[PDB]
Amino acid sequence: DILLTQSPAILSVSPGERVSFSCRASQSIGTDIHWYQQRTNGSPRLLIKYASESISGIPSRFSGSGSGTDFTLSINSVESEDIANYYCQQSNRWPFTFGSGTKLEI
Amino acid sequence: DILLTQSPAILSVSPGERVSFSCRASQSIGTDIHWYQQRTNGSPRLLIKYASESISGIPSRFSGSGSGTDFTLSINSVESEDIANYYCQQSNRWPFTFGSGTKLEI
Amino acid sequence: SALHWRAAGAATVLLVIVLLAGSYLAVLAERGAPGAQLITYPRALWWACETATTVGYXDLYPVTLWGRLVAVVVMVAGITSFGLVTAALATWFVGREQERR
Amino acid sequence: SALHWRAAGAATVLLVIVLLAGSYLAVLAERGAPGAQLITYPRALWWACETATTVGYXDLYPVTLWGRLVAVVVMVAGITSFGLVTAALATWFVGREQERR
Amino acid sequence: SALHWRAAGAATVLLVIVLLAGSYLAVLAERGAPGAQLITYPRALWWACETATTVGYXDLYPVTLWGRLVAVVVMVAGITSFGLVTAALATWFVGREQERR
Amino acid sequence: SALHWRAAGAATVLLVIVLLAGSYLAVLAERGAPGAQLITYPRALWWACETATTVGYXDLYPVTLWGRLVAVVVMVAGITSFGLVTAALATWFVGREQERR
Ligand SMILES: CCCCCCCCC(=O)OC[C@H](CO)OC(=O)CCC
Ligand SMILES: CCCCCCCCC(=O)OC[C@H](CO)OC(=O)CCC
Ligand SMILES: CCCCCCCCC(=O)OC[C@H](CO)OC(=O)CCC
Ligand SMILES: CCCCCCCCC(=O)OC[C@H](CO)OC(=O)CCC
Ligand SMILES: [Rb+]
Ligand SMILES: [Rb+]
Ligand SMILES: [Rb+]
Ligand SMILES: [Rb+]
Ligand SMILES: [Rb+]
Repeated sequence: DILLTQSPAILSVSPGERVSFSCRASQSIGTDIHWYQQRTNGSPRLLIKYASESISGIPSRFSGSGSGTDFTLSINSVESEDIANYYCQQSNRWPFTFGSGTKLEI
Repeated sequence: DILLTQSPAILSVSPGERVSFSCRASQSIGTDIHWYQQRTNGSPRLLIKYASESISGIPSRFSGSGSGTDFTLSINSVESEDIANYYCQQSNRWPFTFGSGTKLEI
Repeated sequence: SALHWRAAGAATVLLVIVLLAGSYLAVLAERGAPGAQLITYPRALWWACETATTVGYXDLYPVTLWGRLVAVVVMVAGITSFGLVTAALATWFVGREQERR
Repeated sequence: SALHWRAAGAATVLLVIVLLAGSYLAVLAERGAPGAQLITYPRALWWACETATTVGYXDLYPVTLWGRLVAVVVMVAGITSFGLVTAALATWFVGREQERR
Repeated sequence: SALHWRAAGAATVLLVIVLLAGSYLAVLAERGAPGAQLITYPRALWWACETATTVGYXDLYPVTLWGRLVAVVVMVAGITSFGLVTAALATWFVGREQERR
Repeated sequence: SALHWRAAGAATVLLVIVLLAGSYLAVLAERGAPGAQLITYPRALWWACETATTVGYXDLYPVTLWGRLVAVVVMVAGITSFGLVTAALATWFVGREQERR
């Protein structure tokens, strides 16, 4: 089934800088990728759906892009509340699967 | 024609442990993969069909999974009677072909 | 009104119903089969439309027994529906023509 | 009963027969051709259905001369059958309409 | 002239119009969706033709909601148009035949 | 004999002709375009058949302007031909039925 690779597993950036998390699918999944944020002790939170579509309640700072096998979740000017783990999840083919996760460090 | 790669060719596990045999196809074959067991001096025995479907008479301990190019035959808590060679076989495209075989050692 | 026009309208309403139940049942049939793509409802409804008009690009199609059976029903319902309309247009044309003469 | 309805029923039974012989002969035609996928019966019967309704997703199709000839027969039998039904629905509609008047 | 022949001609002109607006609106609908291929006009017009004749090779197809809606309109317009022609050919045949007798 | 049956037969002969010229002209149209696959005659004739029955698996399709134009002609000739047969079967059914009554 579809393997989603998130690398690097840890990303370190300077306050206010531009960060980009990467998710690579083992085969083509159009734009059927979704992004979640899970802070320490929290439950996952949907950030972007279908690779680039915004969700209500999520800061405008968050954006996504890509199609096919390569996907990026971007954060314009990262801040402290963004410190968390980030997961991608694909719904193109059964069963749904999750990437292994990227931790954001500031 | 479709090349089925089984690696490693020999797998060693401790009694009762979880074992996983791998079969990789040279191109995508949906779920058209089947697994056989052939004990020393025996004839092959069907264990799983279409990648994950159980067969009557086969211990519940045996399971299969995968789709596309990557397939796994799993054994939950291996025991002595499981010592044998294991082969995968594809029926997606003509002609049918067999993988080279993985030996289970305890 | 005229029977042919009623059968047509009826077939169209029924088609819309088969497209919606067809989308629902396809997802239900296909989730659970590794590799299947007919698994979310918006694209399944689109799949249902292109199957009923027999266009079949595919971009999506069922891989399980029940998804395929559901596929055959959608096909037949659309082919029958579109056929019932042609037939009603012929009935209408035959009548007005016998008049024009 | 009415000829049109008999021809329809007859065409439907015949179609079911062409779908089954078609599945059998396609596998027979295609095994032996490297790369062919129309080689096990359950998926060939499904292939036969989607060819007869002319939907053709595709997910499967013949690559040999005889599999293609068998494909053309299935196509024609389905197109003719579905056409015979439309035609019978027109005959029925023309009659009831001449009555409604 | 005869109503059936006028409806036919009318449907053909209308189809040519749906094919052109359909090509225009498909590109408009699909540009902006990552991965979409129905994005330049010459190939979209070809896509429109193969959708209207319900041939659907697929080599191209819409991936957005509005491109798909535009696709359904093209399908329906072509299926209806071709159906209106069959129906007119039946009307013509029914008339000349009642004469031959 | 009856006009409808003559038009049918005529359409069938003409279709066989369009399938053969269509295969010839498709190869002629497509060789010279990098990546094209509709370039040898046996598979082009098969391509012509599946386009005329509007089945369109796809396994092959034109990528040039003239191959596509040739494709549209094959589509139309087949859709018209199969439609002319339905129409003739309706004419035949309408007549025998008026008799059965
Ligand atoms: C209206 C015609 C519908 C045809 C549907 C064919 C489905 C084939 C299939 O996936 O069938 C899958 C199963 C095995 O999982 O094959 C069988 O033993 C079932 C016998 C048909
Ligand atoms: C009803 C229309 C059916 C058309 C079928 C075409 C099959 C083409 C083919 O694979 O043919 C393969 C062979 C070579 O193996 O080509 C030949 O010399 C045969 C001449 C047609
Ligand atoms: C005549 C029938 C036309 C069917 C068109 C289906 C388009 C599906 C789609 O992409 O829809 C995409 C959107 C999300 O972007 O799903 C929705 O919430 C819309 C509800 C249908
Ligand atoms: C009956 C309808 C047939 C439609 C055929 C469309 C062919 C498109 C194409 O490849 O056209 C290719 C050329 C460029 O090489 O585009 C043009 O400038 C031609 C204008 C249509
Ligand atoms: Rb079709
Ligand atoms: Rb088709
Ligand atoms: Rb198709
Ligand atoms: Rb296709
Ligand atoms: Rb038709």
